[PDB]
Formats: sequence, structure tokens, C-alpha cells
Amino acid sequence: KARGNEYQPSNIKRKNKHGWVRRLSTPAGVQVILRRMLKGRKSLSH
Amino acid sequence: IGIRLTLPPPKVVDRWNEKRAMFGVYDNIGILGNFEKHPKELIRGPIWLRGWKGNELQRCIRKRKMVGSRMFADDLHNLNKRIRYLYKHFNRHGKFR
Amino acid sequence: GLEEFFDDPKNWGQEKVKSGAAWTCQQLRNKSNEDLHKLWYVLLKERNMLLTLEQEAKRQRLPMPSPERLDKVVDSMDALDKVVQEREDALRLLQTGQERARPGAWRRDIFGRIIWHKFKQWVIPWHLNKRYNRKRFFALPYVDHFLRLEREKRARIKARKENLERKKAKILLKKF
Amino acid sequence: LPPHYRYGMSPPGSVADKRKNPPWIRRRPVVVSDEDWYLFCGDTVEILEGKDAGKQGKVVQVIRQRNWVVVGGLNTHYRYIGKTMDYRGTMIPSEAPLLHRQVKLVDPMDRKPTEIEWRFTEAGERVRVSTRSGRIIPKPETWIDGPKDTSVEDALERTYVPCLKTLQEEVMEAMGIKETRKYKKVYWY
Amino acid sequence: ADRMSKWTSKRGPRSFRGRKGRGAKGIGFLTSGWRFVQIKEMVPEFVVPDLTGFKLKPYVSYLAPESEETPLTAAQLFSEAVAPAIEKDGFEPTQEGKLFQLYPRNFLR
Amino acid sequence: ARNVVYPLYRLGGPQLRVFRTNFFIQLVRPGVAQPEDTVQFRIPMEMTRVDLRNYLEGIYNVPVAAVRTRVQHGSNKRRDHRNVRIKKPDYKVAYVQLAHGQTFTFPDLFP
Amino acid sequence: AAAAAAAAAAAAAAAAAAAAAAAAAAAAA
Amino acid sequence: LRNRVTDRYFRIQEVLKHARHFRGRKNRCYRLAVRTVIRAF
Amino acid sequence: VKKGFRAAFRFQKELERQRLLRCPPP
RNA sequence: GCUAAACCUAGCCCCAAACCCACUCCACCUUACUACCAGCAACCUUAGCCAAACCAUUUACAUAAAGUAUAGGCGAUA
RNA sequence: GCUACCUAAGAACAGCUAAGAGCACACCCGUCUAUGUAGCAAAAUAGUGGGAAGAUUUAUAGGUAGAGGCGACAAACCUA
RNA sequence: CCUCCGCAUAAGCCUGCGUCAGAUCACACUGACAAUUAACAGCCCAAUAUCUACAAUCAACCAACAAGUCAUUAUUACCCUCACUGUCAACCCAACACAGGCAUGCUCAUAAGGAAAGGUUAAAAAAAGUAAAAGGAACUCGGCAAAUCUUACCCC
Ligand SMILES: [Mg+2]
Ligand SMILES: [Mg+2]
Ligand SMILES: [Mg+2]
Ligand SMILES: [Mg+2]
Ligand SMILES: [Mg+2]
Ligand SMILES: [Mg+2]
Ligand SMILES: [Mg+2]
Ligand SMILES: [Mg+2]
Ligand SMILES: [Mg+2]
Ligand SMILES: [Mg+2]
Ligand SMILES: [Mg+2]
Ligand SMILES: [Mg+2]
Ligand SMILES: [Mg+2]
Ligand SMILES: [Mg+2]
Repeated sequence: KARGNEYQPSNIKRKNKHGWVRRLSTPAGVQVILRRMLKGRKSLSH
Repeated sequence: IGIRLTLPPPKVVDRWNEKRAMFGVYDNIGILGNFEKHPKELIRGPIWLRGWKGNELQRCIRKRKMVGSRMFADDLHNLNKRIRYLYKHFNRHGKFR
Repeated sequence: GLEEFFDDPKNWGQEKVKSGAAWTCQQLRNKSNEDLHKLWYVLLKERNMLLTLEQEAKRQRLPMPSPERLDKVVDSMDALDKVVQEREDALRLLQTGQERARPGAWRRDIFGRIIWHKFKQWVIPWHLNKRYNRKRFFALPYVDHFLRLEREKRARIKARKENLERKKAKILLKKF
Repeated sequence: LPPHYRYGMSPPGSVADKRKNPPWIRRRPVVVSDEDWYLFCGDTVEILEGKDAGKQGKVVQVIRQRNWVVVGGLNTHYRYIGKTMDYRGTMIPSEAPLLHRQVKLVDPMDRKPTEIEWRFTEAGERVRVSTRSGRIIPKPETWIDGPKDTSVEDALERTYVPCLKTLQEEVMEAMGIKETRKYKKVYWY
Repeated sequence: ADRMSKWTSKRGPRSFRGRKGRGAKGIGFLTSGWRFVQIKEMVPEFVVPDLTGFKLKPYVSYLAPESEETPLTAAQLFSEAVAPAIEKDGFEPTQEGKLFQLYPRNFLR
Repeated sequence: ARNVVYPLYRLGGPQLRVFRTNFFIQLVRPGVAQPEDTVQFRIPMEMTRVDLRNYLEGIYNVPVAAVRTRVQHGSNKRRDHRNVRIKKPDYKVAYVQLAHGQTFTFPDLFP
Repeated sequence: AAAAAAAAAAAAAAAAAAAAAAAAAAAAA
Repeated sequence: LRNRVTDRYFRIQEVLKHARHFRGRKNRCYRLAVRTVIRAF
Repeated sequence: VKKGFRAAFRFQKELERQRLLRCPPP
């Protein structure tokens, strides 16, 4: 069918999947933020 | 059309600098300084190739066992990747084998 | 009275206001703790009177009558705030010896670089706080590869900065 | 003010300064130092080179950044100002800034340009003295207050009694506000 | 799907639009009926004097003299509380027995 | 007073008092035909509704009766020469209603 | 106090993409 | 770049001065000129 | 910019020889 | 003659030496950037592409001795 | 965050004839035809349809992951 | 003359057709200024105890099977009082000022909301319709379409 609506936004579902808390609750997701503080992004997580 | 219109500034190079007038002095210091030093000692540059010619690969290997201990992180990883590539080239690739 | 937000009606739109010489911090030390507590509330009414002018000035698009007095009111204010906090620190080191009135400590986060973790003033001790107990203040040594890569990224810039100021010095002497 | 900013003749925060230095311009920087700087504001200087050389002038503006003095009413080039429409307006003389070492302070008693040093005189201490002769050179150069200025007398009344009584407690003893409770122990960690 | 915009109180859904707010230093507490209670003793009350008869003005004149600076260090404060120490030839040991605690700081501004 | 730690109240602590309060205020000309007795301010974001009643009764001594606030969001859609969004900041707006019908109009400076 | 006027901020914009593969079709045996 | 070749203009005009009188595009562009000036000689 | 001088100088000794065909000497 | 063209200087690379740097105020593990309440916990050989013309054991991560002794589908090579 | 399937706690189903009933809206699906093929659309519009009190349709949040998931098996579906 | 829309709400986006001034299919872009005011809605609970078989459906008759959405008490502890935050628009996900996608409560033709034609000429071809003598599937792979409505049997 129509194949563009792939991102139906939901601000709870945003922050509960790519938020700051979820990244820190597991040892792998810390290295995600360390890979972005190293790259020096202006936003680390959502 | 990358040619340029107004001619560039003239480069007044002073041939009687303190460095060109003293270019090559204290070479030949072994023969007529009764062999205390070598002329290979007086050069100032890197620590690994301080008097050593090498090749493109051999300068990359000698940098790794001499200085490669105290090398920066990504500047080590992009130095191992070259020997992993130059061994795959100088020993596997080319003509004349 | 709301007529303290505005000055008296004999300078309303004179395009120029004669008010100079703010309170310098050296002069306030001669004043005591008594009148300085008054002076703030004098200086408060004077700062509020001036912001009422400028957000009416931009509101009708005409420029400010004299913003040259506006920086005087904060310079008299920020000096006074320095005096009272010079005065309180001068007795806090006498009474306890404690710099950093707000208590804290040095601690290492999960991100490796240590932080002056300021303290958060709870009512239950820290073994009972359920929110505080998930805050993890330690190393967990899988991050130590990323620790070197910021000590390196710092230092390569410092070599890159120290390289610029030698090369900028060379064309100075070769021009003069 | 951005890095590699060029400090023009115009003052650096002007409406006309954003005309010539907008926040996107990136012109190549200019070569300039050494804080002993014998030029003050208002010095009777004489001109070393350029046009209108040899005439003596009093400077009216010094720019420390690009090492500039503005010789007052001298070394001019003529521009139009205002003129608002299809007519001439007024042609005014505008002066161009003269660089350091294009400029020499004159002898105040003799009227000759002289190289000037800083010597430490025992009178106190470090003033501009000519190198050719002695005879030190100084530095060149009714309010009645309003309703929100205090006085000359009220500024230094010396009201401070230095007690160890913690200002936020010092207000309540004079206000006479009583507090009867005590502060119970919080867990600061 | 913005990332660089600042996370404020206006942005989430109806549950997230109530909880965050701005840091307005909330006063009382909430209980059992969504009925808020304003504790009057937590409310910051302003200790303001009477400015009537006060000689100081929010500026001075330019005709006042210039002097040099003198920061008040702890040593310059002790040289004028030593006037009762020369008679012996005032101090608080603890910070518990005071309404205005100095180290684990207790007052405001 | 903003940007300082508020001391904590358990049950029997003293009245939390403020000496030499931090923030400052500004009155405005209302553009949308406010009724009489309603004057309007620009409150700094960390200042509460009842604190404004205490501010005006203590410092300005004016008989406030009803306060009403709102958080006026500021313009974010303004861009620099690097296409980066430059925010004009958001502020609070308080509607102080006086008591006893004091009927204060906003005056006209710059005649 | 010489006459002048204000200025306008004026730039352009550029972007790029790449959709998909293509356009199915047919052949023989 | 060390040694990026400057004098391309005097290398183009070694052919185009025998190509100032051609028809069409070949009297202007160098890629279409040397496909004729080689055949013209 | 390039590091050459001998090419722009041949250009500078060519651009007079376009001047003396466009705007001639008397 | 329109589009255009031409510019040096920002800066940077590679070294040498030298071991680098964290609290203005407040906010930041909850939905990070939120003043204020009764629970958990870290340590696990890298593997393969590749080379052996496929591939299955195997295939590298100061100088001089020396590419020597050895290992090796004794072969590639180490 | 689409989709496969699940879990929590919710929702919709007009009217007409008399139950995984029938006619038929809303709604979901997409049989056949024409238009569109760099299109309005990286799968659509228009009719014409098939289901529409249920093995239904769908909003919200949570779960399952690539040596795998899930599957009323099309080797489908897991961000074109 | 349309109305296959609508006005709210939820979800989202976050100032995006308010005012003034501007530069510059035709005059939602830019500069400055203003705005959305809680009462609706979020933001809740002092403990250990200990309770709570009888659906829903107009809940009564009747009939259910797939067997169900809503309940306290006993003691202890309880006297401060109305803060915080959402409130805008022509909006959203589909790169677009995109015939698409988009949950709920109302209105079921509107008391809302809108405009298919830039101006002509009326060639082919193409698309969308409407009509058509006589015959009525002789068309075609096939009654596909279109018009009309219906007969009978196979395979699976
Ligand atoms: Mg192989
Ligand atoms: Mg091969
Ligand atoms: Mg049915
Ligand atoms: Mg049916
Ligand atoms: Mg299925
Ligand atoms: Mg099959
Ligand atoms: Mg609304
Ligand atoms: Mg698309
Ligand atoms: Mg209408
Ligand atoms: Mg139209
Ligand atoms: Mg037309
Ligand atoms: Mg017929
Ligand atoms: Mg037939
Ligand atoms: Mg049919």
C-alpha cells in the first residue's frame, strides 16, 4: 500500500526507546553515548 | 581557466642566510674529528629513522616496534592497517615475480 | 505604588536622563550589613524601573532614553552581590574553614571524567533513597578505551593550537 | 565580536559597523604589539610620511588593535555625507588613520619630533621621557548631581562595624523579627 | 522528529505535559484527591525594611574620590574581631545549634 | 529567588524567608484590551504565583487580589547565517488583578 | 549622523537524495 | 598538491590556433578539436 | 592558486600581445 | 559584454620536545538538563575476509646474530 | 512508532430482514476494468467490488532480534 | 455552484495567512512587536491488618456460554489550605502549500466549510461522460466493459 507513513510519532515511545535513561540502563548503550561524545554531537540521546 | 592574471609577489630568498651559509658544516666530522661521532649522528628528525633508509614498508614496520608502543590510538590503528595492506601488496602484488 | 515602576513625569520622554556613577564595590565595604540590606531594595526598584522603560521602548519602537544608566544598575548590583558574598565567605572560613558552602565531592561518573558532584539535600539517608540508588558512580572498565580517545582528542588540539602560534610568530618577524 | 574581526575606523558596535563587517564576512587578517605604547590620546604628534607630511597635529582617537592613531583634522580625503536624494549634500573632510611608526611625538619645548622612551624616575615612576634631551613629557587630558545620586559625603560614611554575625542574621536583630523554632537535620549526603 | 530543540514541558502527551513544568520551586504537596495544599511556612516571605528616611540613593555622584581596591579576605576580617582577644591577655564551635547554619548552608541569597 | 538552593522544610522548620531577593520584574503595555484592575507583568520563569502576591504586597505595597499566569512560548523559527535556529527566549506572563478598584491605566511615555 | 539603510539576509538551499532501484520489466527463455 | 600543472592554457592554444576557423563546436572546445586537428594534419 | 610563476608570466607576456592587436600603437 | 573569472590566508599535516585536564550561580541516571522520601549490580580465547591460485590443519598484527635453528596439508608460509 | 504475532487496559459496529446468518451505511480489505507510469502517489485516483456482531476493525502503552524473531508456510513479514 | 465535508478532542508539530514595516502566477517569506489567563485536563493517596461466589446486556420477564469492565472494614497517625503545568495557527506523518495516511464525540445536510473555468479557438489523437436507426454477442482468449438484472449444471 502507501509506503511512506513509517514514522507515526509518539513522544512516550520516542523517549522510552532512544532516551537517556534507556541507554544508561545497559552496558552497551553507554558506549553509544561515548561514541557520540567522542564525535561531539550537539545532542547525545533523545 | 586556472591561470592567474596579476603576476605573483617575487620571492626574495636570501642565499646568505645563517642556515645556507652554515649548510653542511660539521658534516665530515668523523674523518677529520678522529671518529668520535658519525655524520649519521648529527641529523635531527624522527627517533625511529635516525639514520636509516628503509622502504615504504620498512619505515612502517620500524615505526611500529620502536615508537608504536607510545603511539596515539587511531594513529596506531591506521598504522597496523597499512602493514596489513602493504604485506598484501609488496609480497603478493606487482609484476616481475 | 505602581508609580515606582516609572520615574517622575518631568523626564518622561526627554530622550536623555542624567544619572551616572554607579556604586563601585570598594565604596560598599565602608557600608555595613544593615544598610546594604536596604540598598538592595533601593537598587531593586531602580532596576525594575529601567526594564519597564525598555520593554515599553521596544513596544512602541522608539529607542531607549538612556541605556547608559542601565549597565550602571547591574554594576552597582553585581558589586554588592560580590561584597556580601565576600563578607559571608570571610566569616565562613573563620567559623568552619569551609570553602564551597554548597557541599559536594569529587566523583567519577560512568563517562569516566570526574565531576564535582554537588549534594542534593535529602531527608532520608542514601541507603534508603530508591532514586539515588540507581545512579552509578563508578568506572566499569569497558569504557577505558573511550577514556584514552578523549585524552587524545584533547591533546591533539593542544598540539594543533600550539602549532599555530609558532607559525604565526614566524611571519611576524619576517615582516618586521 | 567574531574571530578574525577587522577593527575599522568605525567603532566596533555600530549600525554602520554591521554594514561593513556583517557576521558572515571573512576577510583575511591584518598584520600588527609590545604594550609600551608612548602614544596617548591627544598628543601633539608630527607626521613622518604620507601626504601632508611635516605638518604637526593633535590626535583625537587612538585604536590599540590595528595600531592606529587618528590625527585630528589632518591628512584628509574628501567625502560626501548624508545627501539623502539626487543632490550633492555636503563635502566634508575626513581623515584617514595613520599607522604606528608613521608618527612621532614632537618636542614640547622645542618643536621637533623625538623618539621617546620609558624611564623610571624616582618621582614616581614610569613616564614618557625624550631620548635626545631630558625634560619629561606628561600625558594630556560642574556636574551638579541628580535626584538619584547621593553626594560626595554619603559615599564614604564608613558605617561598617566588622562583627562575625552573618548578614542574614544581622537583619533580624535590627528588624526585631523573632523566630522561635530551630532547624532540624537534613541529610545533605 | 527534532533532537536539538530543548526538552520542555509543552512537548509530550497529556501525561508528560503535567509532570515536568519549569523549575518554579514547588511549595506544598499533593495528596489523595488531587487536592493541593499550600504550606505557608515553605512560602518564601520577603524581609523588607522601611526605606523611609534613608539617605542612600541608587547612584552616587562622579565627584566622589577614587581609591584603590581592597578585597575583604578572612585575615582582614580577623584583624577587627581580635579587639576582644587583646583584652584576654567570640566563636561558634558547632553549626548544629544555630538557626542559620554556615557550612551546610541554610539561609537564602 | 532563582538559581539558589532552597532550604528544605520537614515539619517543624522555620518560616523560609528571603533576604535580598534575586529576581527583577517588568510591567508592560497590554496589547489585547485587558479589563480595568488587570495589570500585567513579565515574570522570570522560576517565580511562583503566590510569590508575586508576596512580592507586590511587600515591596510595592499594592493591593493584589488575583494573580493569573501563563508560560508564553518564544519564537524558535529564526535562523542564523549557518542555518542554525536562534531562539528568542520564552518568559512568563502574569495578570495581577488589584483590589478595591484602583483602576490603573498604562501611562504614555514619549509624548 | 549620515544616511544609510538596513540590509536583507539572503542565501539559498541545496539537498539531494536517491529513491530506489527501478522500473521492473520482462524477458524470455 | 605538489606539482599541479599550471601551463594548460599554453598547451590548449598549441592546437586551437589551427582551429580558430572550424565549423560548429569544434572551434571552441578542446575535446572536439583534437578529434579534427589530428585528422586535419 | 598554484605554485607557478613561469606560466602566469608567459600569460603576462601574452596579454600585452592582445593589447597591441586590440588597441594599437600609433 | 553578460554570465563569469582571477586572489592569499584562514587554517592544517608531519615531527621535535614536553606526560594532559575537570566547581561562576543553579540543572543533569525520573521522560538526563527535573529542589524535597523505606533496595538490583563488573571481570568470559576475538571471529572471519584473505593467502595457500578451490579448501577442511595452517596464513605475519637500536643494529648484528638472521630470515639462521626450528615449526609447517614439511606447503603456503610462520 | 510500519508490519508479523502476542500482552495490558480501552473503543466502534447506523438502519433493514430474522446465527463465525442475509441486505446494507460508517469502517476495514483490495476482485475486475480504465486512467496514471519521472504519476496527485517510490502503489494512486475513479468506478466496480468482497466482509461489515466478529477467527471483526482500530487507537494507547509493553514484550519477542538477525546463528534470530514471528508465521491460519507466501521461505512471507522484521522501517520503501 | 459545490460540499466525500465539518467544529471540537486525543495524538503530534512548536509560533507557521495577528499588527506594523519591508525587500522582492501575482501583493504562508523577512524584520520588529504582540499574544494562549483554569473552573476543564494533567500532576493523586499514612500504615500494617482484614475483606470482597451471585456478570454485562433498558436488567425485568426469558435465555445464556466464550463465564465476565467497577465494593471494604477494624485500630493507630492526620487540623497546613487552592501551587505547578497544557490552553496559539491555515498544524500532523508521506523530501512539497503532496487527490495519499489520520483515533474518538457531535452534526448527517448542514446554522459549518469551500471554489471545478488564466484568457480565447472549439483541429486531430488521448481521457471522462451522455445519447443513437435496424439487428442484439455475429466482437473477443473470454459478455471484458457497458447496459440490464437473472436460467441451469459442472470441476475444485
Ligand atoms: Mg584460498
Ligand atoms: Mg586469485
Ligand atoms: Mg454476517
Ligand atoms: Mg454479507
Ligand atoms: Mg495472519
Ligand atoms: Mg509452499
Ligand atoms: Mg484550541
Ligand atoms: Mg514520497
Ligand atoms: Mg458557508
Ligand atoms: Mg479554480
Ligand atoms: Mg486556462
Ligand atoms: Mg444501435
Ligand atoms: Mg464468437
Ligand atoms: Mg461484468
